[PDB]
Amino acid sequence: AITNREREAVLRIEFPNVDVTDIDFDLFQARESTDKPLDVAAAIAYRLLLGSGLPQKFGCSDEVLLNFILQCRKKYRNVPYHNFYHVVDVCQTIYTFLYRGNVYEKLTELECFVLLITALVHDLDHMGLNNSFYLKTESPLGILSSASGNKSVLEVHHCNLAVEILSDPESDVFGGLEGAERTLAFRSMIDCVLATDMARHSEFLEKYLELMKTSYNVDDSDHRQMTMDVLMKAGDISNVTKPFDISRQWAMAVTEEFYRQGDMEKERGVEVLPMFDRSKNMELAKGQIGFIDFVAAPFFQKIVDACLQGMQWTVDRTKSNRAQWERVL
Ligand SMILES: COc1ccc(C2=NN(C3CCCCCC3)C(=O)[C@@H]3CC=CC[C@H]23)cc1OCCN1CCNC1=O
Ligand SMILES: [Mg+2]
Ligand SMILES: [Zn+2]
Repeated sequence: AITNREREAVLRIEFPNVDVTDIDFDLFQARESTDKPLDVAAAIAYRLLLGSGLPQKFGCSDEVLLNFILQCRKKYRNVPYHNFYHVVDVCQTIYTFLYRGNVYEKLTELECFVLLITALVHDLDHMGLNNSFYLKTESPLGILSSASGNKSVLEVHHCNLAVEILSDPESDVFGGLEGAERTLAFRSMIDCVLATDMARHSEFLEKYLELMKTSYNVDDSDHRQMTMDVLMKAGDISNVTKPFDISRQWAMAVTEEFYRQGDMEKERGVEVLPMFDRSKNMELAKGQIGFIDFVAAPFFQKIVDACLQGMQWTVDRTKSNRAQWERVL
């Protein structure tokens, strides 16, 4: 259970002059303009969610929401990219897709609450190593994945820890729900987290696009779940949709993390993909262009054109940053 001093250090932070709901919100500046960035990161998620009125509508008390955010924070490690700031960023970004991009019309209010909560658990206990690393090294989590027949090594791990956090009534943000609602909350959270495995990127993307070939049915379960998976995925790959100074800082962080994995693979005598090679060097600009061309740009263009017209800015900023990385060359 959380200490009173730990809760007070977060509770006391407010943002009257910095709008945490804006598409231009700068998390790097929020971290850099305080001596307690992990407390400010937790307060951003706390104030964003209480500010929405969503937890209150689903019987999640302020204290339970805070206990939950701090329990999540405790399970994030000191790695360059997959740290607590990434999930706070994903939470904030998804909030913009829902309420600035109008995707809230495509989901129920409960599903919006579930998605924002899911953003905070989606990478619990990441060590800055991808799924492939655990399998190539025969690490315990890889062995567990292989034996249990689940190829999403880390995503299943993230689900286990999410369920553990929520098993404590004092951090159960779904504790105010009952019956079908409570079942939907756990089921949707788990499916959203499992949808973040990038080995399944094209699978989830094309499954969504095909269900959207026939008129979107907001009355349908599969339709809303696929929208939730697509929005979780969109937040995960949203660093390319931000202002350049921000998008560049995310690129630096992911590069440093990837390079540390590559150094660990070199030390262990396992295969190193060029993207993870520290000593060998690739231009940051080349890496981001590749990521945009083969992953981010087709994903956002396709989801915007099929249904998410309000998220058109994601397509525009991706091109703006892509053209900026071309100039950096
Ligand atoms: C800010 O830039 C990036 C942010 C996140 C990612 C992710 N990639 N993937 C894979 C990596 C393999 C190749 C394509 C498929 C995506 C993941 O599974 C990560 C975890 C989940 C979601 C996306 C994350 C990648 C980025 O730049 C890549 C370009 N590179 C890599 C090194 N530098 C650089 O610019
Ligand atoms: Mg992940
Ligand atoms: Zn993530």
